[PDB]
Amino acid sequence: KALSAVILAAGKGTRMYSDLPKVLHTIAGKPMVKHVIDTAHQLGSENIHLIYGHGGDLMRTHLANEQVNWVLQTEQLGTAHAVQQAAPFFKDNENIVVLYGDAPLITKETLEKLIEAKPENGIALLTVNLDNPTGYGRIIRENGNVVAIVEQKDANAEQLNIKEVNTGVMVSDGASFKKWLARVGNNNAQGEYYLTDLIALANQDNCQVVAVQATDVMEVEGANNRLQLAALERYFQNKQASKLLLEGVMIYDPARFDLRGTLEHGKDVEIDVNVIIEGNVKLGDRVKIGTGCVLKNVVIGNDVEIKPYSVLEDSIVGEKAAIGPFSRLRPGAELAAETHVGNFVEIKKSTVGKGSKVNHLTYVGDSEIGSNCNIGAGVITCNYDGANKFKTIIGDDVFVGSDTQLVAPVKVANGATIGAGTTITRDVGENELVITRVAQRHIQGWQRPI
Amino acid sequence: KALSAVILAAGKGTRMYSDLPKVLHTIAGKPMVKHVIDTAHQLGSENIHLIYGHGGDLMRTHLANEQVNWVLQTEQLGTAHAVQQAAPFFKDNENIVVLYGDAPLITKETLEKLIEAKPENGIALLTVNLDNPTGYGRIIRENGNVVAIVEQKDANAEQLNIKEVNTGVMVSDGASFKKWLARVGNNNAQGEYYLTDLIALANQDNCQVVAVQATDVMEVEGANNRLQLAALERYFQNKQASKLLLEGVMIYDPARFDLRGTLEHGKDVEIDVNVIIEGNVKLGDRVKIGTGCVLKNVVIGNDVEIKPYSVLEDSIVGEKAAIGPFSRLRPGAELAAETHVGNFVEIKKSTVGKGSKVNHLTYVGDSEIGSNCNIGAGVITCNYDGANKFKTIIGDDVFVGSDTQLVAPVKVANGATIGAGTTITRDVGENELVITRVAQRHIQGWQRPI
Amino acid sequence: KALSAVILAAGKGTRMYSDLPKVLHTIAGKPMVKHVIDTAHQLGSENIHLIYGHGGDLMRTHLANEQVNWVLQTEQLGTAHAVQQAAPFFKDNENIVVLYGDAPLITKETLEKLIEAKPENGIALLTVNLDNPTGYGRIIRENGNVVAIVEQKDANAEQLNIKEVNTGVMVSDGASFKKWLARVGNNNAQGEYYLTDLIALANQDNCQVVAVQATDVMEVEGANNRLQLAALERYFQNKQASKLLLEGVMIYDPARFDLRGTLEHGKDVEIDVNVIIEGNVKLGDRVKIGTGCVLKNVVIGNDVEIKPYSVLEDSIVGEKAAIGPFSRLRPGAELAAETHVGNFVEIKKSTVGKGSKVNHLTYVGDSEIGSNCNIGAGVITCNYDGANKFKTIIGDDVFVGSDTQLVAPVKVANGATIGAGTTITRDVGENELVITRVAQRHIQGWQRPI
Ligand SMILES: [Co+2]
Ligand SMILES: [Co+2]
Repeated sequence: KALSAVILAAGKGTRMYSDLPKVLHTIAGKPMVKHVIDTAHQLGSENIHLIYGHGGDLMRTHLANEQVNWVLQTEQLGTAHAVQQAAPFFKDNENIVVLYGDAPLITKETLEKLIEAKPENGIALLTVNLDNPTGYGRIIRENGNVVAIVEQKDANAEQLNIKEVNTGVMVSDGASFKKWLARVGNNNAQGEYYLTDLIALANQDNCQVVAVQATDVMEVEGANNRLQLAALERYFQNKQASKLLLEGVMIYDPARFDLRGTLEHGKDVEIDVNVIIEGNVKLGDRVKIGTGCVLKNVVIGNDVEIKPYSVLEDSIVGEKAAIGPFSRLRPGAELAAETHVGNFVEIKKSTVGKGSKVNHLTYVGDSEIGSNCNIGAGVITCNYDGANKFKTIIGDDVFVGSDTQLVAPVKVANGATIGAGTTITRDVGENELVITRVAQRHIQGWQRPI
Repeated sequence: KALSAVILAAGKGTRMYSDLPKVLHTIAGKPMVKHVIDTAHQLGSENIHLIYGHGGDLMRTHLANEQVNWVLQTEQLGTAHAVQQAAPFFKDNENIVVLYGDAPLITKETLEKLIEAKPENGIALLTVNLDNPTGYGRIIRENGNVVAIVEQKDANAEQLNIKEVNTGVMVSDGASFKKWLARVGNNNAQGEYYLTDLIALANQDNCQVVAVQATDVMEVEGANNRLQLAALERYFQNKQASKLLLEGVMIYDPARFDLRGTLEHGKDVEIDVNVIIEGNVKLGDRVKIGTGCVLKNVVIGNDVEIKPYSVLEDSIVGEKAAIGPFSRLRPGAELAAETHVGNFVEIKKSTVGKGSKVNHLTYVGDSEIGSNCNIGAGVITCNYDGANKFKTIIGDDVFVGSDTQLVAPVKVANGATIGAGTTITRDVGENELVITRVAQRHIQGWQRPI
Repeated sequence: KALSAVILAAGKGTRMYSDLPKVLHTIAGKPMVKHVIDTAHQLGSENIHLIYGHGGDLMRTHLANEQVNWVLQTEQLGTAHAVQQAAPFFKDNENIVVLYGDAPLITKETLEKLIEAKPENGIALLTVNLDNPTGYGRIIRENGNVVAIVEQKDANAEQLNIKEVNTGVMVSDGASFKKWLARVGNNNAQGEYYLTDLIALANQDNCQVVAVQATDVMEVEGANNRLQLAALERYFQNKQASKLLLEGVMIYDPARFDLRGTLEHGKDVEIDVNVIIEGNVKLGDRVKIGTGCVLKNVVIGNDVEIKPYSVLEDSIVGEKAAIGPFSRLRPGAELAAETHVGNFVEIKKSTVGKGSKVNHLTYVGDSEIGSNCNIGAGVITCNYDGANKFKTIIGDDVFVGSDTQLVAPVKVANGATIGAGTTITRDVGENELVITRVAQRHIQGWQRPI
């Protein structure tokens, strides 16, 4: 049968001490609630009902492109009330899974087991075994079904020793949700309508509640503050790193690796300590990334070595290229195969052709550079003090001498040679050598301090 | 009643294999003994008696400004002898707490509980529960008082199973200390006068000894070598990071964060992995610090982003500024609001006005730069080969073309424009455009190798 | 008696998902098998028989200089078959230790205990206690000898509770190995000749098998995939860091320190977080290394401070020098005592004399620089567009003004002074001042946008 999800995401998250609402805080570069939405989607959810409230405008701007039903809750009166806000949209004969936007680590695999265990007209309840279950509702099993969830202060001596507890995550059909939610009351110390009470109501109707245990405790773990969030981050990063290691990526230290997006990789990739991968990154076979590198939205070809402390964004690098150390590629940098970019070099919105080298203390911006060029140390592309900036076009087999300024717009044709210390404002023709004629004064017998 | 402290700090620390004495080795940038002095002061200590000996000259130079009574011990004959060196200065009716300079993690909160538990004319003894208490003196409690501290080799079978042990940290009134210290002997295998024996002497006088358990084991942990010191460092850094997380600072990985001083922060601050905060640092609301940054003695305004691998010291940065990546601010750097400092840029002892940008491969030193200036790539402030160095003064709305040298002392007035590749030695007037007239030789048909 | 080793190293290592064979994957910069070879050599092995097969050509190129007997196995038929490939070369009256090339952490100390415990005409078997020994052969001890190794599916209830298990590492005399290996069969579910069966065969001959327990579990741990390899790496790095800490090296965080080679150190060395030491590195007394540094094959003198994010290779640095931050020393960099190298500076194959400074945005390559020189910001050594590159020779007490290009081959004699913005192509004489005569056009009333 079909499936839809409800995600509870209305909380202020006071103990985050933030202007953001609770579920917008990020794990691996992505809001907690976005993790849950994505999981619901890969589970096969037809509709995803997002219960939101606090920080509503921020939720709407930060999640504008998410395919969810925006259910704006005016007041928080308990989890049953929150789920009931979406209840009018439940199809009678689809399953509904209830998830929490501040519990981002829940896996598709666990939720698939949960849905499959759900008996007809009944509930599947996600539980978890804790070593210290103090404070949480204990799962009472008579034969093989959950007959009760006994809270801390109601439990007798032997019931407090039960380690299995309620997570609040559950699956039931839409018609059953509509029926039981309307029968939840608020006669308790908190004065709230608890979704937990559906287990009691199901047992009242002689409907079966089956428990499905979560594999990992951290899977169902939420974050009420940033310390707890940091713990989820580290668990998540360790799981990601472990997956990549088993796929054949050499990560020198998985505790010093961060992925905040997606990584496609070839074979024999080596990633040294303290590397951050952000956005969508693709690495070819035998790519080596040195320590300290940051790669955001990049494609790197086979056999590329990126040396330490290089920062690359929105860039493409061809096979057998060598980058770094201390290299910076800014958006629009496109390096061809067998190129060389060296220390204290910045390349922005420029193409660099096969075999070309740019190895020291250089800025290349808004440029096209051909194949087998030699861009000397200290070379800078610049503009006049005008309005918009303009392009520098360098052909193939050009030598640009050290500490030369290329003043756009300008064109340097194939095979040209430019001396060191030159200011190029006029176009340079094919096989044209341009050298600066300097005037110097020479003073003999100039004694420096002694 | 009043309080004074005695800090034992005379040890050579042989297993540190150092020219420094034991207690000068740092935790979080601060000598171990300095942590203990500070804790004693915040506890409300009127006097702090520092028992020192080995590396005496180094102690005096490294702790010159500490408000302590310098008690120079000529020989180490045991802890009771060390405390007795300060005994003549004890007021009869003040409390005295004994602390160890190689145990820097002891908290004010635990010591407050210790002092409060001290019965009149008696002792409060700090104890700790260990899982393996082998080697340490076991606490024997008859009813609710410590009647004995039984060492390892004296204990019977059931006494060795006692987990509570002696830390050596204790509180008693000054008159009681004077009395009992004079009655400590050295008839034991080590031939030393042990402060531990005060518990036996108190029980001899029908005075009560009460045990107060330490909350954390690491709290009372000492360091005899650098491996143990590293363990204290990591515990300390984790506690600091956890405090900041609960206060609402997003620290991506608290295991890769170091604070060596103090941090004042606003809300929604984000600190990426491998950041070091040193000295006194203040961060405004919504400050983002990228990976690899080092901030020492800096003030950063609201909404500033510092991008990866930026190093800042003794600097101020105004609101909405953007720094990095690979930016270096040296002492005296003062950046106004909405400024931009980019990769491979070094700013030393200079003010930079609102909206100005210095984005590539540039050194600005001993300079004043006004508002809305454009400092081109490759610009360098420099001096003549003389004696002292001098200042470069740039006004508002000045354009400095790429790869220009500004030769101090020089003044560039408001609205001036300087072409790329210029050497500025003479003052530039208001709305003056200065462009370099280059001489070039152009040789056609210059064939590069083929 | 004499000793030789056999190292099993023929595996494909399929779950590494690599073009390399299993044992060539590195720990601490060194192939796993190289760790085992080195350990065998320091144990005093006369011969080391390397059983290899998969990735044979890669094994031969990567381990070309290793002093081993290359035993090429054509098919993997079990560990007994592998050891038997080397059996013809065993001396009858030498001991033989069998080691695994994918278990690199085995220590000389444990193997020395193993060899010493071996009874005449018998076997010494290395065992290990696991908390969960499921899947491994249990050690059965009748009195004080191993009478059997009972596999998982043969063991009765009480035998499964035995924690001591077989590692496969063993020592016996060469004649005994020749005898028993010829009697190993393959009648088991896998159809393989197991070295494990030697224990049964020894007991058949009324020869004693003695168990020697490994001290650390990780010591005998192998790596079948890169996740397991990463675990070995971290264990290894932690052991190395702990050794250095106990020797008196201050490592701020031993979990963020990597040694991939050897480190000789003096006293009072301080190494901040995220430092990588590669190849052979020697540090003098009181060397301080800042965060993020990479040192490969370097010698650093007493009292040198290397500031953050400096990368040094194949370089020598004299006493009291100051390097960094953001400094790069490339192979052949030789800095004398009391030198200064600063941010965004690259030095390649150059000598720099005592007291000289090169503090900003500079490339010095293929150069000799004398004592007490001042190399200004933006200075670049460069070449003509020719064939080979050439040398820049600068004498003592030379001032090179900012943004000057030195065009090799060129010589600047003692005491010379060069103005900023100069292009030096001709030799400069002793006490010669060279200043560039610039031509500038000055346009008054040039109004920039408003
Ligand atoms: Co220039
Ligand atoms: Co320049």
